[PDB]
Amino acid sequence: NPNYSFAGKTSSISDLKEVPRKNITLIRGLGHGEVYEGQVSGSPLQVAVKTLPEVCSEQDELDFLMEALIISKFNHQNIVRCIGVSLQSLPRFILLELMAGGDLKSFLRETRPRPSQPSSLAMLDLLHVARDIACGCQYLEENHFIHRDIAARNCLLTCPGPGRVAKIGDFGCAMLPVKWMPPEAFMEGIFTSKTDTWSFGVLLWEIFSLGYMPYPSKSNQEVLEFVTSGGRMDPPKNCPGPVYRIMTQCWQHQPEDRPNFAIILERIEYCTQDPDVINTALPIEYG
Ligand SMILES: COc1cc(Nc2nccc(N3CCC[C@H](C(=O)NCc4cccc(OC(F)(F)F)c4)C3)n2)cc(OC)c1OC
Repeated sequence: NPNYSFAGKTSSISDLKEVPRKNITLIRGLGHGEVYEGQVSGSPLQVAVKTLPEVCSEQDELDFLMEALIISKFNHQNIVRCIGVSLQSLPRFILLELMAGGDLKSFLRETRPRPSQPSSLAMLDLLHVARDIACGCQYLEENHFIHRDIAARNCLLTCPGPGRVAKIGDFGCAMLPVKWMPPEAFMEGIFTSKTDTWSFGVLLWEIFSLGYMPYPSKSNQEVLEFVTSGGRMDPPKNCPGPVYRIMTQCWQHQPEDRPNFAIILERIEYCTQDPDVINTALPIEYG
């Protein structure tokens, strides 16, 4: 049994809300450990269930246990909740807030304006997603937790239609997310909250490009050398200046020159107030 500390409080496996296996039902798959839609009884509470393969290393179990603790201590509306766990039956379950809208990247890619739906997304939708994730990032900075993989693929959406809310919902050399990392993270291997400020800038790019891979025509090592020598991505198609300027400020070479999330939020709001920003048309992808 390992312990875990966060916001000054310590907790162990035994502090997790163990839900009885008999109160949990799986309805269908979602993704590939492996995750299911399901529901919990007292009308049923609708949940996502992440499972632990019964064939797994002793390290995998420990990581699963630890992950359960880590998620359970977060208390913020823009971070996917832990409903509880079912550890005492096999296979073991972690129970999470069901996010009906899926991951942000996939969502963006399928909702890119086209001739059939020319005004499916507006700038304000993108600024609200940006805002939601920054607010979560601000929670993590306040509480001294460094995510290390703030990317579109690791953010989830409550629903697809309007009123959607986005939330940090996943943890995420060849596996390292090089395109989301600042210079000082390959160089010295050091991490601070200004790490996440950088990755957020990249997230911004992803949001305003409507789901493109960052640094389009570039491999990991190419991006490393490019970024290390002070090179940066261009503005995504139709991207307003004020929004791009937030990205370039997130990508300052000097950690100390990057804004904290309070300042990021302030600047995402200003953007949200500017009519030249919010009246800009998103590009239509030609189908
Ligand atoms: C991405 O796949 C889908 C996910 C969902 N919805 C969903 N809702 C809740 C959870 C969930 N998961 C699948 C992706 C991985 C995710 C997970 O394990 N998250 C870990 C986690 C959870 C909460 C917080 C957290 O910490 C932090 F915020 F720091 F990342 C880390 C669990 N997926 C829905 C879909 O269709 C609508 C999907 O496409 C088929």
